[PDB]
Amino acid sequence: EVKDPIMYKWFSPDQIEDVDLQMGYQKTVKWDAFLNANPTTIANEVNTISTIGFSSEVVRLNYLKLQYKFRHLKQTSEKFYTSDSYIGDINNNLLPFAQAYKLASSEIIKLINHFVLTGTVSIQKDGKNQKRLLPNMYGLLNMPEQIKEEVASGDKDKMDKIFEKIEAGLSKLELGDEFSTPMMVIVDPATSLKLVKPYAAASSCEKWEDVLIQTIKAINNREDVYIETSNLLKHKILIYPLNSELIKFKPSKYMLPTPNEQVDKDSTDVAHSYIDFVLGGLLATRKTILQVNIKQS
Amino acid sequence: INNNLLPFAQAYKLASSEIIKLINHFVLTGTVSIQKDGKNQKRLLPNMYGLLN
Amino acid sequence: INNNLLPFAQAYKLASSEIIKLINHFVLTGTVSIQKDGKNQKRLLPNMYGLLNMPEQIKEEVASGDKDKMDKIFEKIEAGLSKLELGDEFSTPMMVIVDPATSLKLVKPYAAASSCEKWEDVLIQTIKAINNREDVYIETSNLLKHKILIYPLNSELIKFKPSKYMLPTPNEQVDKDSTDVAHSYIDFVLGGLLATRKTILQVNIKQS
Amino acid sequence: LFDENYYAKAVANIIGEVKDPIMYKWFSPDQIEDVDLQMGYQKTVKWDAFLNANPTTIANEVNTISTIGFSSEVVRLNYLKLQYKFRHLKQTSEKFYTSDSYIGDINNNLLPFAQAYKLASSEIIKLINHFVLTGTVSIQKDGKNQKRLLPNMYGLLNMPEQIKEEVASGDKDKMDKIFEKIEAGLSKLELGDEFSTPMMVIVDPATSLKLVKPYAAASSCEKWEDVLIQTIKAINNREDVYIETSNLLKHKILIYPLNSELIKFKPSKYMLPTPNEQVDKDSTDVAHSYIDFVLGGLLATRKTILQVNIKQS
Amino acid sequence: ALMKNPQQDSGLLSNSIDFRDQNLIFSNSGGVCTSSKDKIENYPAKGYPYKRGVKLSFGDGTTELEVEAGGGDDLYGVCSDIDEFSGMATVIPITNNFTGYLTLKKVNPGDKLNFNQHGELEKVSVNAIALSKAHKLTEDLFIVLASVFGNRA
Amino acid sequence: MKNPQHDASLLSNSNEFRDKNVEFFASGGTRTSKFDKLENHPFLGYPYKRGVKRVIQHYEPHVEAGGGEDLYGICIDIDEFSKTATIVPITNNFEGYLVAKDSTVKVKDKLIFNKDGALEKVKATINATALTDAKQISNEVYLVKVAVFGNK
Amino acid sequence: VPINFTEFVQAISNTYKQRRIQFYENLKR
Amino acid sequence: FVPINFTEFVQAISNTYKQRRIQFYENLKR
Amino acid sequence: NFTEFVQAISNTYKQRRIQFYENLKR
Repeated sequence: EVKDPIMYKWFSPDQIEDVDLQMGYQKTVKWDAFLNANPTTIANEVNTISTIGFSSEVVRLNYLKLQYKFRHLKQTSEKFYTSDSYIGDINNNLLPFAQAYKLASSEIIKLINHFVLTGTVSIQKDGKNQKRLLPNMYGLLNMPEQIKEEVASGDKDKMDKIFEKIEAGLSKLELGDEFSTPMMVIVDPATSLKLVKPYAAASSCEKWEDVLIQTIKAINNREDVYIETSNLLKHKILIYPLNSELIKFKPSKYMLPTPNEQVDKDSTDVAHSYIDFVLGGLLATRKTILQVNIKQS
Repeated sequence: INNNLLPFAQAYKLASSEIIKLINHFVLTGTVSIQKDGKNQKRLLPNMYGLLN
Repeated sequence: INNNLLPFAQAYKLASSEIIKLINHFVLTGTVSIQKDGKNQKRLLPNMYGLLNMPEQIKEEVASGDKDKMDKIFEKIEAGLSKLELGDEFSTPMMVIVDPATSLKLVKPYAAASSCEKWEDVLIQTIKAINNREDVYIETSNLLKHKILIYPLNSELIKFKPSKYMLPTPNEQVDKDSTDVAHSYIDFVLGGLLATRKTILQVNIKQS
Repeated sequence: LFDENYYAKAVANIIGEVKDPIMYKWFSPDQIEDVDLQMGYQKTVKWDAFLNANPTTIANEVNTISTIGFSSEVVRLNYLKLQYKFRHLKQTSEKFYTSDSYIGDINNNLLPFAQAYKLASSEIIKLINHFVLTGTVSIQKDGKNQKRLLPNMYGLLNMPEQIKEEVASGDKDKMDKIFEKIEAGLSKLELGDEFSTPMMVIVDPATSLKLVKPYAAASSCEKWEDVLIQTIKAINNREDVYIETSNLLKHKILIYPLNSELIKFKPSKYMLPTPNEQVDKDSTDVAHSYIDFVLGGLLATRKTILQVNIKQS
Repeated sequence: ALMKNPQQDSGLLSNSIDFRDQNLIFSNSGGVCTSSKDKIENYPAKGYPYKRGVKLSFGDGTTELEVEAGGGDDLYGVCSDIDEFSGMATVIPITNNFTGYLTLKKVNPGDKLNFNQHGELEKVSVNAIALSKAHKLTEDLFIVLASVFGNRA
Repeated sequence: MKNPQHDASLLSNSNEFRDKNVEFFASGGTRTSKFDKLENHPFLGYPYKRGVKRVIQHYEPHVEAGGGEDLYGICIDIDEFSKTATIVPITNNFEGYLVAKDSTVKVKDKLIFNKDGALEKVKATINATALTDAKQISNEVYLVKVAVFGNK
Repeated sequence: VPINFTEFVQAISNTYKQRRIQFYENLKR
Repeated sequence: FVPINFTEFVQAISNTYKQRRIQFYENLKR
Repeated sequence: NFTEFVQAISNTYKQRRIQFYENLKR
């Protein structure tokens, strides 16, 4: 009865591969080559030749384990609290185990989705007072070594200025040889409303959305460009490929909420239960995500 | 990993790929250089030109 | 390894061994303490004694100046053996427990040194004089320190009545939480040493 | 391969004439185990428990109980790869040096590959034996200019956290004083549960001469050697006691058990000398070959080795 | 901090698309141009003399000689590589020329460079000639391509 | 740090059972009750076996070594990978080995947590009593058995 | 039918994985 | 026994050392 | 149950010490 995560819509089927780990890390090694100097000319006799060097890098992904506790009614004490229609003490907000677990799971899943998208964990609408997480734990919005574009505050309502920064970021994007792949776009609803105005005396032929699709289609070898709207974002746009070779998601198989065996029981009718979930497992190559921030000063 | 060494097969493949990149750069731009600025070019023989130069 | 956590099986086995070592120390000395200085001892109930601290026994002390003179040590042993009062129960095996330092001194030849006769052989002959030519065993224990312990092996004079639950036994209570860490309890019982007065010889070689 | 590589053929036909190392006499068949490594390290984990405080009396109701703590210790053993080079004659050039009595340039000290390889291997094995016995690698007689080795590479003499006794200079000739220190050290040994095992003693030749004097007037039919064997038999539970003399040692007495559970030798399977494939060749008749070997792998427990130094001054 | 291979791990995969200016890293061991007839020697390392001029240092006599970062009249060679597990520094003798990136004291091509007391190159005995301007890798780490030709007043 | 025993050259002899618990790796308390309240918090520094104080800046508050009038709790365990510290609140009482300022700490002495999280001889703010004398496990580290019960 | 808590956890993870695969099968981009 | 290459030759050497050590202890009597 | 388990342990310990003395030789 618990709804599916919406983060499944931000990734391709091949981009997600589950791992078996609760808390710990996983390491990957990537090899690379470089040229030291200009090539040597083979004329007459020579033994001093130019060199080609190699370098190695280690990428480590951190996985963290988290828990929540919630109170509910003891199983044997349900019958003394059931009513005509509702089940549970309305005056004191106490629910059976099944109902309490279901609501709690949905809330945790919403938090899990927020972290994957925004890379942070917080319960404040202001977004402050965040939970200090481990390094090597990044989301699609806080990922380092990616293209960041900032729109000036005075041009927040100028769609042309916004599209200008998008083009600048798209130019700086480097897909290498993996360009032939679909693309994914995530916008806030306010941005989505701006995207349906006619393209700019203003034209009456195409829409800003159509121009954006064509512009992205230039760099993805005319591949599909899916657009998604998320209320989580605020004046921010995300563009990144849907290729596993560039961005891959390796979550723990215990990432989604799971009940814990320990149950706190007392002489009264109130019991407590615990839910476990795992955070982490996002890996992305350098300079493959476009992050546009519209300053709302 | 500590000493940045590889087996011959992997080393050769990576080396070949980098050289092919250099060949592509020359054919298009007509110059041979490793700096992103484009200076310190290798002095080449005359009658050696690319499309851009 | 980082947090020093073990499975229950391996943790239990190590814990049991440490308790058994604690039990063995108490039986020999009659005290419970974890410091090598023998301080901060757990205050025990009266009528709880070990072999080394049984009251109203024969106690001999070797002067510090003669800590390395085997003849002086044998002189004190002989005086102690004379004062022993086995009485009716004399045709019984005897037991000797020595520290490793003393044990090494025993194996030297008896003293112009003699031949074919070690100090150990002389000591066995001396004890065999009073035990009616019976077996005299010698054991070495690292728990002792400059102490020689002689007592008979007859149940009529010295008896050990340990509880059937003296050796470590698991408890049925296991503390469980939401984490992966659990706590367990091990139980053991101390006491049950009975001995007649003036049947134990304890020789202390004073060190400086 | 033997058809193409003469040097490989030469080594195989001469490898049988190389004598065994003398270090094997210092261990037991179960005390040596081969590992597959040339350079690097190996790790082992050991767990130990301890008592935090005094036990807790179970009377009436109580929640605060005394605790038992645990700890882990990781021991790492390092392995180092070394190599030597020697000059020999080219294979085809032998016939121009095969004198009537011998093969090789007596004037320039050049030998065929086979004889050069055998003598070089013999010298290296001597170096390996010296290291295991003493823990250091050197060629000077004074023992200086030692090749700096990696940590966690130790021998039976330099192993840390053991019982160390030092006979004073004035008592170097007094065997009773020497035996006094040995007995003091033997007491301080901590074999613990593992005591029913044979024991091994290694002494320098000067010490071995002193061990046959009559025990001290003088005790007939009793000698310092017999006293020592009996004293060691006290703590080993009347097991066999072996005595060995090594010219490598000098005024040192070494006593340690032959138990695999206290002292174990894990040398590399390539520790002994092995030829290299690279052969230096030129236009002349002089060629070069390389022999490489591996050092390290001695693991032992704390306070299980007696080490006595007779100070000379 | 100063080691050839950074101890801190990398958060993301590198982008292996460009092929320019990818050799100016401190991990680049050896020389830009290397001949098969070069003499190279390993020695015990005192401190971390990697990519610095080295000099011979003697202890009391119990242990063999080692090499430590240094220059001046005591300069013996150039450390082009180091193995941290064995603490062995590969040293090229001063009698052999070398061309590679070396530590520069915190400069244009053609400038004359000599080694300081800390084994770092500085502008002017002349020992090497700078082949490029200083490249900054850290607030205090400056490397420079240089070619060393022995000793000459 | 916390567990430096991983760097070792030879196997330890597990025969003696005495004077074997006074070590820096011994985590927790000598006597622990099942009903002791434990809180884990992010930490900045090395507050292991020290008095800790709350630090508020944006990020959630973190604990660091401290004392005086800012004392919040006592760290008894630490996880390096997660950078979290297990803390016994000042309301709950504790008995165990803690860091002392120097070696001049004896039995029966009244102790005060200093601004550096170390225990020093003495008004006083909390009730800390030295149950033993300081042990010089390392050159600068001084572990002392202390029973902490509330505040004065 | 699970036996103990451990098997119950494994069954939950399998349910999520099969749930995720089904969602992509029914997804129409 | 015919070694195919140098690597196999090295392996044969190591086995020969191990077998010789085993034979040495078997014949040793102490 | 646990009660029978504890008795078996005590019986087992007794049998072990009985067996120890049987095989003990001085």
